[PDB]
Amino acid sequence: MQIILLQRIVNLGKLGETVDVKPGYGRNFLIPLGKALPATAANIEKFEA
RNA sequence: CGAAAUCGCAGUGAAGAUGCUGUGUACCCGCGGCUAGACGGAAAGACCCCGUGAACCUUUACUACAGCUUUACAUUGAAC
Repeated sequence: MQIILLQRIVNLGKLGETVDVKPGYGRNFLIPLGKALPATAANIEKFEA
């Protein structure tokens, strides 16, 4: 899963950087608890703006 | 229950004859009894054998399946 970081978290990357995570990690923790967003054009534009 | 003008004996005969041979006996027809025979009636023998027949049962017969169980992947992630 390609995902944009919404905050610093260890061993993955910086704020706003796009990482690849395991689908379970991305789907069950980060996105539901508001630490990242799915990697789409409409979300990268939202974050950059 | 094929139809009968439906006797005994010794033989003969698909090998135990009311029906064939020889012979003996016997006038025609009932009624009351009897069950020696009509291999009597009844049930396409269940005993036995056969059929590349059936069924159900058993098992360390064959081949399978349910169920149980093992591991690989997915649901399934993070850190040391």
